[PDB]
Amino acid sequence: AQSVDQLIKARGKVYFGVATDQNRLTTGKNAAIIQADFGMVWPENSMQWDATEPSQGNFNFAGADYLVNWAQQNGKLIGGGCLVWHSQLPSWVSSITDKNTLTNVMKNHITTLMTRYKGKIRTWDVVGEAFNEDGSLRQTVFLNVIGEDYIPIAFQTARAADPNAKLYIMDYNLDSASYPKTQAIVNRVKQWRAAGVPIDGIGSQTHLSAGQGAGVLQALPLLASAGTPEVSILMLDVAGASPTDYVNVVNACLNVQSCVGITVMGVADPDSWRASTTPLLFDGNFNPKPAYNAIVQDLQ
Ligand SMILES: O=[N+]([O-])c1ccc2nn[nH]c2c1
Repeated sequence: AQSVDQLIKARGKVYFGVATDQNRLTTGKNAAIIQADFGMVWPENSMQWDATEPSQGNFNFAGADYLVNWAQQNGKLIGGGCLVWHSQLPSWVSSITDKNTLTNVMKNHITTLMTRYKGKIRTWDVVGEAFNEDGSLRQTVFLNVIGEDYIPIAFQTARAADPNAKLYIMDYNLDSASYPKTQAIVNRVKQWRAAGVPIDGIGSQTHLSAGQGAGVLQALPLLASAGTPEVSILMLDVAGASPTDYVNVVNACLNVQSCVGITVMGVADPDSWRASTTPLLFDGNFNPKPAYNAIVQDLQ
């Protein structure tokens, strides 16, 4: 019944974290497990663009406010995001075709969310899923209308709104060192940072199939070679939840000096987006699964 967050702090890392929101914190044993075992919380949905600005200039913070207040009262660090992510856009954003108009909408969205929680958020995921699988930039509304400067603009705008935040770019399928996407994000982040773009971290959205944990041992050092101050594992779940896959991911974290922590996608299996693959660390009784105990043994 040991706390993985307490144990990973003992190994010199910052946090073992989890995604949650108001609808989980108010039912079952989610809050008790988060209180005991995790040191950082993220809003699964309540800070996404469609949740917070469902119509232009009309903001909804009730869910995000609840999460931030709960975390502060319970001694937890807070991550927020995603500020710019095409798959969470409300419909009104995608029909804007003017560069100046979309730039202003994007900056206003960033600045409004970050100002409301200024000083309270350790990490912001500023841009997500900006890359195609071949390493090219994904042709989203932001790329199509603003161009590739939208990423520099988003990060500079975020730094100005809350300079004490750690600003991350995140993506998925960065789990293999030989995959073109993994190399591409490293090379682009190096170029952006040399030009003064304030990218503090790369966050790897780590949705794994069985047996893919071993690859992260080589991919994570490659991500860290971009020279960002931090890297992190985000949104972690593993089909089958095998102890071997989870332990390999934890050990990749421990092996990479700049990796500050790990965030898992959720608490209990039935609430996973792929519950049929039983991919989390607690079962539907809110009891720890073998993978949880394997992490504990590994961290000791
Ligand atoms: O790590 N996460 O579980 C997580 C969840 C939702 C997010 N939105 N932006 N970044 C996120 C990270």
